[PDB]
Amino acid sequence: RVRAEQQVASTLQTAHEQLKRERDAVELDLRAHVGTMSATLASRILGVDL
Amino acid sequence: LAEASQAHTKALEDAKSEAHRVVEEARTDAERIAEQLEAQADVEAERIKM
Repeated sequence: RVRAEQQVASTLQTAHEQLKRERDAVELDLRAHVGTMSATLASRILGVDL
Repeated sequence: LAEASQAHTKALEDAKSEAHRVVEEARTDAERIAEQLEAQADVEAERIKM
């Protein structure tokens, strides 16, 4: 039980940190589309392409 | 007296043999239990892994 515990705890820690690195490093690249999606949302809310 | 003297050792060897048989059966279902318990151990380990 403790063996199945220490291993899963260690890999959990190392995967949490790796996913943190994924998160911070992929956080801002998708903001290239936030402008155009805001634009299409405005177009939907107005009922015109503007 | 002669017949009681022979019956004593007769019952003695009979008890010896049957007791050896019983302790052999015990040493058998002992490792049976050991098998079952280590199986439960590994299945619990994999459960915690998942």
